[PDB]
Amino acid sequence: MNDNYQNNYVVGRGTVYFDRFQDGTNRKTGEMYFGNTPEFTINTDSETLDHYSSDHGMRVMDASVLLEASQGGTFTCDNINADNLALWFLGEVSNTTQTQQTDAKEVFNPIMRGRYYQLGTTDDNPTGVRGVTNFQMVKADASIAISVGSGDITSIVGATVVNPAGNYEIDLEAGRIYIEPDSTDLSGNVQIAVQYDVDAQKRTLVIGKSNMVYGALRMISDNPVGLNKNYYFPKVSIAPDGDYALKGDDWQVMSFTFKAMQLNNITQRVYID
Amino acid sequence: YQNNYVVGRGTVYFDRFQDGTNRKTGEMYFGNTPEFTINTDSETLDHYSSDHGMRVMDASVLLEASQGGTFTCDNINADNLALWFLGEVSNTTQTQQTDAKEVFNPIMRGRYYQLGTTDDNPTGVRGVTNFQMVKADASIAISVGSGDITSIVGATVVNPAGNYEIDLEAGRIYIEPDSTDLSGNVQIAVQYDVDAQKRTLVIGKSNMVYGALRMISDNPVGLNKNYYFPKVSIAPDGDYALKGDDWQVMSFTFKAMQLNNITQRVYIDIVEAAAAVDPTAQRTIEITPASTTATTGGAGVVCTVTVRDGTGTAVQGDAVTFTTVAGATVTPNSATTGATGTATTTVNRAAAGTATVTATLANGKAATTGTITFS
Amino acid sequence: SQRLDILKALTAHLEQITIANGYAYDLKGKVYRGRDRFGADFTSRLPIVSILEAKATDYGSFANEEQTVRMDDWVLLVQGWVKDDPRNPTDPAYELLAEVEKRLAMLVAKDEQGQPMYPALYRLGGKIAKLTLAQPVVRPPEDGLSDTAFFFLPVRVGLKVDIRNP
Repeated sequence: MNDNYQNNYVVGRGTVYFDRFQDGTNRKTGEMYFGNTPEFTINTDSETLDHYSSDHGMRVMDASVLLEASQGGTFTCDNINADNLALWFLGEVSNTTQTQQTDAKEVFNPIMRGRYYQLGTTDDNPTGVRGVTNFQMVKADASIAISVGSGDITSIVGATVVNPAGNYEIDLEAGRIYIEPDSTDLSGNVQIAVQYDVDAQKRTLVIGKSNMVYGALRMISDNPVGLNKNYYFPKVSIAPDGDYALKGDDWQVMSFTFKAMQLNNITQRVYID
Repeated sequence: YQNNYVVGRGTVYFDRFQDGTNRKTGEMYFGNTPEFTINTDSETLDHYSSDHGMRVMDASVLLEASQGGTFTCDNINADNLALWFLGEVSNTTQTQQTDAKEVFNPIMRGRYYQLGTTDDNPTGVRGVTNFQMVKADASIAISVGSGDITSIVGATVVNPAGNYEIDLEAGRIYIEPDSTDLSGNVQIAVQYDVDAQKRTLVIGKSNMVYGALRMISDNPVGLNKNYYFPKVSIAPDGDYALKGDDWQVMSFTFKAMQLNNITQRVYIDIVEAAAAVDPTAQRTIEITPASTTATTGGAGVVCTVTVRDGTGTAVQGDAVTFTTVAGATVTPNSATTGATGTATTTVNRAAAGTATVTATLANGKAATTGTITFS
Repeated sequence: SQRLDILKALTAHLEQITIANGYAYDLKGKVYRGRDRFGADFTSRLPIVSILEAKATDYGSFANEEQTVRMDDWVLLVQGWVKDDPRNPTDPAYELLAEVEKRLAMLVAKDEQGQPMYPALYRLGGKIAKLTLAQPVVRPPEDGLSDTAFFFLPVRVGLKVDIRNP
């Protein structure tokens, strides 16, 4: 009777999409394609409020109502891009252009030989500036309340110019200056001031905030074997799971875990097409 | 219709992509490929019925099929090596220097020292001249500043006789194993001049090479089929024997990949026979010297050119133009082939040294060459 | 016949070794065949090339069961005679041998880029698959004495044979 039944054996493949909600709002914004998802799993842990009869039998159950079934899941993304990172780091993508600045000036107090210094660390450029040019540096003793007065940095009282040779190396595109450990001039209880010209670098960031991210999750199947089924979770809370390994022999992967939630008392947690 | 029993022959071409891109650069002919094999390694995912049978299979799908292959080339040229050593050809030229200076500390007798080893010339310089050398005690530190090494404090000139012999083209010093002056713990400072030379290298790197591989069929028996792999990764296979009695071969293995979701891994083109080109219009040219030596500035030598069509027949009346590398004068510079399809011209050269002659037809057919030495 | 057409084609191919074609020797009408013995009617007209077949009955490599299609390894004993130089008894034969090798190579000789140099000659027009020239032998006759120079050049012709149309 069932000896010739054709089972639908499935090899899972498909694309996952996340529609990030606007803050404090269940209003959709657009189904963001995560990219390659090696893994997409749906988990459901449940507990039943069992009730046992006291009038007969030792522990004969008479009721088993379900308290909670927490539909949810987990998935990994191997396409490392700003939006997925902003999901993982509970943050947002910031697209900016760093203000072109000529004769920008900065001080470092104290400094250590053999250490790297990032130019332009500011609340506007919290990871420093990029695309620097026309860099020059001046030495000064570390006790004085040196400052970036107007006019060239060389104008400072008690200061002295520093030549790069054997004293520092500059990664202009990165805004990184390295104080050579053998530096004769930058030895001792010394501080420095610098003057540099900053290009109009178009510059993007991910700000790791702490806001929980609700959204609509969709999985659209492209199963090479078996029939296709498309999973839609009208509302989920995306959260990072596990470890994001930034360095290793294999590909980078971000792991997300999501909880399905009832968008409204009219909708359900999941719909399979 | 007929059964196509086939004997395989054909030409292999590799269209190296630009790094990090699928942008073609051009189909490079490998040369003779004695061996070209395609191997497909497959793994199926099998499902077995757990409901009725013992281990009755009910579903089986191809999980992975690794189309690919391997081939050997017998022609050893820079490009195919750069492909084998996962690297690039570095056509460069070494800067002319005069009174270039270098210091070797320590030196051991019975050893070779290569001049000019540095990041600009990592295999050393070639074409050294005007070499002179001075020794100093190894305990002290000496510096090759401006001026001649002979002014170095505590350094003394080394006469080459019995102390060293110098390979000027290679730039290799041989510290003689029975040297008396260079015995003991010493160092040498050297001063040499460097000819300018165009200086081809192959730089070995660790970057995989992707490209489009094509095989054309020259099967002497059976229909011809042309295999095209729009994208493959070529890596070295096996061992490259630099020394032996057999001919050198580089074995390559290639793995076919999908250039894109639209294009497949391999396309086999079924070649129907085309109309042959008119052979009486084709041209072939061969040149050979009468002799490879002449006294410079003398009567020189004759080299004979033969022009033939696609039938091997000699072509009467084809225009030919000769030319030479340097300092050689060729008379007649341009000739018309005789009834026997031959032409001859005389080359002679004032300055001694080698030269080579080449002849070229209308339509630019060939740059065939023979070698001539003037002394 | 297949074999006979191939032989005639090799013959007419070598009968174009002529001074009008850019060779130092004239073999027109003098590439003989099927003669085991060449006398004064021939030797009075050197140079002469003779293409005989080897006396070995080999077995080919069959493409199928039913053993109907095969790759033969048909050996041909190309040899030639040219009047020697009594003080350089065997120098002339090397030159004729060279012309003959150079002519035969036209049938398989690819250019440096893998394309046939002489496409109409190439493989005699699909008649042959291969032409393996052996290391040639230039020697005086082992016993006996001659002012005629001998060169011996075995040629293995590879060809597809279907005995249904041999």
